[PDB]
This record gives sequence, structure tokens and C-alpha cells, in this order.
Amino acid sequence: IVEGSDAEIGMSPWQVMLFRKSPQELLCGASLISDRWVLTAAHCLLYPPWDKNFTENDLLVRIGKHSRTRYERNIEKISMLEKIYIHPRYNWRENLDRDIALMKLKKPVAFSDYIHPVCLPDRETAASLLQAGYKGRVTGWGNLKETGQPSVLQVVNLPIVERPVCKDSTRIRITDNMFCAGYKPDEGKRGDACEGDSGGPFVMKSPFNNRWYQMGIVSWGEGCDRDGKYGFYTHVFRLKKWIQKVIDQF
Amino acid sequence: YEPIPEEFAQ
Amino acid sequence: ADCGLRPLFEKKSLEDKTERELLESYID
Ligand SMILES: Cn1cc(CNC(=O)c2cccn2C(=O)[C@@H](CC2CCCCC2)NCC(=O)O)cc1C(=N)N
Repeated sequence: IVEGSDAEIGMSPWQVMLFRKSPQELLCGASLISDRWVLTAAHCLLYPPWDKNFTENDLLVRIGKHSRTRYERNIEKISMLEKIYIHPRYNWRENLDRDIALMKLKKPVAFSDYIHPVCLPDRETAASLLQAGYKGRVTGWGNLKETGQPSVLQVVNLPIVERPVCKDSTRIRITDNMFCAGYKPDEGKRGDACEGDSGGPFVMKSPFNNRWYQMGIVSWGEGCDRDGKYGFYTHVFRLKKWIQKVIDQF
Repeated sequence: YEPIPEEFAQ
Repeated sequence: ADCGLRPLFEKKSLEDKTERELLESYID
């Protein structure tokens, strides 16, 4: 996260850290959507261009964290993966279309003051809040500057941007399963996600029932916090049907 | 990073 | 069930430092 700030305790109880067994390192962010399922970006697990292809036994899940490098004894919870599910039509070859993946934990996690699941949007909520100008919140332990890393979870609030503007800021072919967010050059404020934040949740707070909903997933960008450029996120609602399918069948 | 307890690896 | 309701905030009716910025941006 660039131009963000330290999160307060319990601010994002659904934030998940994808941790590599060996070598032990931060791999990606993710989000807790229930006591047995974790949502993240597909490119965190599969991306041939970089020879990236992880399996269940290469990773660990760390929930309830605040500090990036410390083993938060009695606070965080480390879980193992039972099975991974990459969207069947994940386009890693061209534009990262449908950059989403579900992960099944071996054992259910117990909720606490620091561990709690985020909500998934329904048609109505997506419709009401997914509008340009409306701000969302992104969290991660990623780079603070374009390339130097944070000591603790970072957070930043960013406005959704009109589809046309998003399309005109890049050569990459944009699809309906994406949206971009960030401030325009003439808006004074700034901020963005960056390498290391991948798979992180883009959340909004519903003014109707006061709940937090995950609308996006940190998918891709071109540079970090550059003028005229915006962060792209996987449009979670569009892929909601796939999500439900996997969960109802496994 | 800080080494995490070993009983999580296995 | 009770997704999206944070134990240390919504549950105790306490707000975080910048959540208002989000709600203020949701023009009716
Ligand atoms: C710069 N950035 C990187 C990410 C995480 N995603 C990734 O790291 C993603 C995975 C693999 C390639 N990716 C990128 O974002 C690449 C662009 C990607 C676009 C889709 C087709 C493949 C190339 N960034 C290139 C660059 O920055 O110069 C998020 C941001 C951001 N919101 N600023």
C-alpha cells in the first residue's frame, strides 16, 4: 500500500496473509469469507510467466494478524489448505481476466476480536455501492514505494473510477470482470496498492445495514501510485455465481 | 520474518 | 451469519479513524 497508514487493531478482522512454507515469506493477501473459506487472487497461486504454480502443501494461511513479520502468539491463527480452486476461465495469458481463487481450510477457524469474516455482495448491494466516486478501502502488507516494506498492516481509502477513464489509462484490454480505483491527477489525494498486496480485499461499508462487503480483489496495476494510472480489481459480484458453485459442491 | 512454530509445517 | 460486523467496532458501536470518509462519499 502506497500513501496509506497503519491500520488500527481489529480494523480488518478478515485480512489474511498467504505464507510460503519454504522459504518462509509473505506471498499474498487474501480474505476470510467464512470459517472454512478464503478468497484471494488467482495470480497468487498460478502465473506461468513467472513460473509461479503453488499447490496446497506449499502454503499456509495466517489469520488475525497486524504485524507483518512477527509471530503474533495468542493472536494470529495459522491454518493449512485442504484444496485450492482457480477459476476455470482465469486468463493469465492476456489480461488476468477472472483473477480469482477459493481456498478450503483443513480445519475451521474460530472467530475472535481479531478474526471475523467479511460479507459477499448480493445484486442489490453491488448495484447501490459500485459507483464511480464512491470510496472503498484496501489493506495489505505490500510495498510502500514503487520498486521499503511496512512494519504493520496498511490501509488506504480510494474512490471507484468511471469505466471509460479506466479503459483510457492503459493498453491492456479491460473486461467486465474488473474495475479500477484511485484518485485522478487533479484530485490532490493519492494512494494505491502495490506488489505484495495482491489478493487483498477491496471493501466497502453499506450505509443500509452497516456491514462490510468485499467488492474487489487486488488484481493488477502498472507501477504504484503513478499519476494517470489506476489500480484494477477483480469484480467479485460478477464471479459470485462461480463462488457459490464451488462452495455448495465442496 | 519471524520463524513460526514447527508443528504448523508438518 | 453476522459477517461484516467487526468485534472491536460495529459490535461495540465504535468507529474507526477513517470510515466516515467512506460513508460521506456515498451520495444519495
Ligand atoms: C503495480 N501493481 C501490482 C499489483 C499486484 N498484481 C500484479 O503484480 C500482477 C501479477 C502479475 C503481473 N501483475 C501486474 O500488475 C503487472 C501488469 C499485468 C497486467 C495484466 C497482464 C499481465 C501484466 N504490473 C506490471 C507493472 O507494474 O509494470 C497491484 C498493483 C497496483 N494496483 N499498483
